[PDB]
Amino acid sequence: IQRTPKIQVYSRHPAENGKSNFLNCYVSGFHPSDIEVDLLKNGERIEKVEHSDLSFSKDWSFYLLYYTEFTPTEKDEYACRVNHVTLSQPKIVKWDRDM
Amino acid sequence: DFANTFLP
Amino acid sequence: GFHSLRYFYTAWSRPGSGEPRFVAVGYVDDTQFVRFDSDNASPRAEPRAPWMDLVEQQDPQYWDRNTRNARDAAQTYRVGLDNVRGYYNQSEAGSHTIQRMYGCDVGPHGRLLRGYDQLAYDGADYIALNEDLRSWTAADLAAQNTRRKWEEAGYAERDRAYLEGECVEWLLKHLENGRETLLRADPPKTHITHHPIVTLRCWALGFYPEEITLTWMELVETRPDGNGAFQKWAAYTCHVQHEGLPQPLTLRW
Repeated sequence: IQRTPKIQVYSRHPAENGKSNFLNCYVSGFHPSDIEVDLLKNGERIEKVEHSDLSFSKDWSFYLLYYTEFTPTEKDEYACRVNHVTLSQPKIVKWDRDM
Repeated sequence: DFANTFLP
Repeated sequence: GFHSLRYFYTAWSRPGSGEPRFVAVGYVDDTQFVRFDSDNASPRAEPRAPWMDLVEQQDPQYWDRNTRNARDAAQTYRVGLDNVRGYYNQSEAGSHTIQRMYGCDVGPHGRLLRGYDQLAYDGADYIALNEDLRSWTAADLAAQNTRRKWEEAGYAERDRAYLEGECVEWLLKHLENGRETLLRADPPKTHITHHPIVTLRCWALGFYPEEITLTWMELVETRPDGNGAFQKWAAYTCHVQHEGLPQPLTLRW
């Protein structure tokens, strides 16, 4: 069985520029478990990004939360870049303040 | 506690 | 209504990249409380919820006991990956995955309502403990190799003893020791946002447990907030049903 990841990119709290927050990338519904998830700042890789412990749903598909502290600004662009065996090329989802 | 594990 | 203690194991091979990896996590309801990851150096079971920072007080051997169990389980499922690969006549070149989920659902009064122990191979059902906790159901012909082994070995009886005894007891211990985390019913913080193209978006933030009903469309999957709670949105009135809300809320722009 192979399943491609669902991706949501979002902040823990409603973004307010200049206030500290958490940038989250939630990947779910995928199989097998090996997955590459990078958070991007203006297209560049954020270092020390952490992630939740690997778990899975009743349909056996895996889910992970990747996250990092950040302070939003008006102009900085954040994204999440996901690669997985099911993906012919890495998938980039841009952070959108209002989702 | 974790349960026992059985070898498949 | 009930509560549940649930454990999730994933073991997968990585040919060319060393030994198989083993990860185990435990939950009570929607709260993760323990983890183990075999790729750590000298790996240990580790707490992941506040009350597990205190379990050492009343149970000084908890972490040694469960670290020993998990290290042993990692070694067992390493050989298990080789066995199952063989049952399916698969080559040693590919990566494969064993998953296990087991646990107990417990109603008011502390009675076991359902025990379970299910395994998957490569994302599909492989074998499961029957609801009576006394025998096994193989999902295909290859899994009958395991079913025969486990039937003759009497392992259902060992699972039964855990699920009827230890699982229920530990669920009750964690519920009380973890009351402020687990027995809370935190309602969503709710509000509507407005974006002309016009999109109305109803938000539900910071709620626990995960179950929620959002109705006005695009409904996103419920997602963790990273702080132990959950978020959802839907994008005229928006109505919200959550366990932590005395009555279903109604919102409008």
